[PDB]
Amino acid sequence: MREYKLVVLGSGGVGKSALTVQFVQGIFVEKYDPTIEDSYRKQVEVDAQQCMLEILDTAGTEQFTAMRDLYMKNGQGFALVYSITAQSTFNDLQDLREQILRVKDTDDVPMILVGNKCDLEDERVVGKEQGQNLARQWSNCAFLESSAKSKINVNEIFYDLVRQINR
Ligand SMILES: Nc1nc2c(ncn2[C@@H]2O[C@H](COP(=O)(O)OP(=O)(O)O)[C@@H](O)[C@H]2O)c(=O)[nH]1
Ligand SMILES: [Mg+2]
Repeated sequence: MREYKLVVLGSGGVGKSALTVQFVQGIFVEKYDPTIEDSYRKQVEVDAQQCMLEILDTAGTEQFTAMRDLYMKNGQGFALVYSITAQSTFNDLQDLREQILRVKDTDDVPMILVGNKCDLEDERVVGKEQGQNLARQWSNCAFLESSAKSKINVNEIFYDLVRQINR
């Protein structure tokens, strides 16, 4: 079976772990905070093709890890996650995308931009159009808003990332 090495990136507290665990294990972490950078495995079918996914759930961009450039070089596709309730987490993604492009030395890198915590619409500070606009600037043709808590678009993040990889 074809294996896909996916990497989930973004600033602290946006729901990287929550999205990864909801996808792979089908449960919501609540307050559980892995802070090991573990890999999680799940087999799926995307567009009638069997896929074995390995998903690396990274620590926040703010935090120490001696493995970041390695993660970026070796990752086949990247989910760049922000929270719709924190503008800083959205703006932080611009530098992380640039770091990936620098390491890969190319602009053509499978990526999905993800605005998480859509269930906190009442606390939204990042517009959906702003997210759509950032993906546009990246010439990236995949953008989603999600909720790890409400299970909205969780599977679709990873399915769409697989699609960007095997386009
Ligand atoms: N309301 C809501 N809370 C979320 C969501 N995703 C994560 N959380 C919560 O936000 C906090 C941080 O989540 P976590 O997965 O640890 O973020 P990480 O630092 O990016 O790995 C936790 O309290 C989570 O329960 C979501 O989609 N909706
Ligand atoms: Mg985490």
